[PDB]
Amino acid sequence: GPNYTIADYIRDNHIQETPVHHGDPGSPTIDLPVPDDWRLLPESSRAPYGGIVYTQPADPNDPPTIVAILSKLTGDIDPAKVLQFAPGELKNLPGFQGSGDGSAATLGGFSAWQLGGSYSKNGKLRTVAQKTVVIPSQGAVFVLQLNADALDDETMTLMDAANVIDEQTTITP
Repeated sequence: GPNYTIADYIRDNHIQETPVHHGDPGSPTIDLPVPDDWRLLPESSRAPYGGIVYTQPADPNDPPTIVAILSKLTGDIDPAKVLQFAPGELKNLPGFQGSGDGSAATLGGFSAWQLGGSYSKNGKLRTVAQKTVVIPSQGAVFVLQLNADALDDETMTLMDAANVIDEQTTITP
């Protein structure tokens, strides 16, 4: 894609990135709320740091989901640059249609960025949203991404939960 992404920033600055899993020593404790009619997702390929899934999907093989990804960055890291380039990933999605590059946000005292829009996948319109939180810690910068994704016709269901996830998720270093 044409837009500069967090992945590009990590590459172009020789920053080491490693995945983080629940219980890793020295990692922050991050708990997502589980709204009514949603259920916890365990850690998996599709949900690296777990997430939540909607239990009454229109398509049981394609339910609304909000997944967490937690990475650990070490090296010469500017946390503000992670947030500056957070919009690139979504803006590079096939057929992405947005309402700007998002806006600044916070979570647990840590700076963040959130944006959303629609995109096309396999001839189906989807709603997507992403909140990125930078979590500077002992000798590293952790990056949390909360990725919401659902079919267009389930936008309201998705974003009602995403608003709760984006606001009530707790971060304890």
